[PDB]
Amino acid sequence: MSLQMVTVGHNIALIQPGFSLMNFDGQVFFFGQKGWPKRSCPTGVFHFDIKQNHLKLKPAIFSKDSCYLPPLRYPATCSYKKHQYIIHGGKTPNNELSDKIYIMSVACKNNVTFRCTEKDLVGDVPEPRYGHSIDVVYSRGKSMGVLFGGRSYMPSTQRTTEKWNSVADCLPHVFLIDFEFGCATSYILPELQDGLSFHVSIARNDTVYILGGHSLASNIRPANLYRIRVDLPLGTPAVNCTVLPGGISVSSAILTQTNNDEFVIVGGYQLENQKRMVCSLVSLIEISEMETPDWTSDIKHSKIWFGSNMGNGTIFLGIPGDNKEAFYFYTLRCS
DNA sequence: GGTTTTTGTCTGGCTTCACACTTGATTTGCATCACTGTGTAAGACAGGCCA
Repeated sequence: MSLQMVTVGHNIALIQPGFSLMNFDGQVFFFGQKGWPKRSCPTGVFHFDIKQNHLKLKPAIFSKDSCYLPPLRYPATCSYKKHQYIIHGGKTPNNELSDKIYIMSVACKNNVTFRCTEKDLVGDVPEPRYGHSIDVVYSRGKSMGVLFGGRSYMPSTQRTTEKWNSVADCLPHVFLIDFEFGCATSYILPELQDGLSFHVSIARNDTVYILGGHSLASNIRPANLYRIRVDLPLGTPAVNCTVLPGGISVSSAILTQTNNDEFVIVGGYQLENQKRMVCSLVSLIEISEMETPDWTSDIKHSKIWFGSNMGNGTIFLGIPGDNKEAFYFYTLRCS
């Protein structure tokens, strides 16, 4: 795992904490710019090209049948196999939380244009949230989305302008979501007692593993690991969760896929005052510590760090500038 | 209804200021001076995407 500094072009200001990267056919794209989209790029979606350790953001266009979704911070995203991306939730430039679901696909590639379609949701729609997970599980030749966790504003009855921005963890209900028709079913599980946000999520076959996270009520970053199995018979699905020992304690960690069936997670925040400098390896479930990479002193002495998974087993991370550039960016590679 | 208060009424002879008038040398009131540094926005100017 080698660390590499990156320089950025004129629109470095667009990058902010909560951004996302999506990988389409080896090409990387960036979503969730700071501010509302400007005339220079009306969609807010960018080709994310790092050539010779230099990052260029190039405007991407949407198809005629697309939504123009707002930039979103901390939405739950996953990849769905045409190959497409699922966006649910997030914060808007106006600080509203979106409950909507957007679906991204490559509509046309000339020398890329995207199709962005919103899927309406009925039934037990999850309250709009950020900092939550969504993945796709496969059971008996059927595909279903699993959504869990996060935080949101207070409900309209208790919300008050003096604490207008105050947040609480969402109730820890598992949500099954059929993307074709847009339906949602909520499952209360006895093993999931507390709320959780900014956790890590790993989906394999009919299972989703939940790692780390932060629970607001206790203000604990629990060192538990949860396995979630989903069976899809012809009738109503069945979901069963089990607690597993050996769970790491980390919030806002980043996750990437090395080779096949091996995942590595690079640090997040282990305590409010402390940062998780170590890295973990998950084999599909067993967790082993890895040799910590050659962090520079700037990374070591920063209080805040943020990043995203690029797709190619490589992480794109960023650190805040000195008091006297706004951000300094690095790329950490694996495999 | 009785039983309690507020607020007047009628005089004058009192006490305590304000005004009266002047002159001209002080004292106050008031608007102005000359002057730059700093914020602001009107307007040069650098710039990179796509044809």
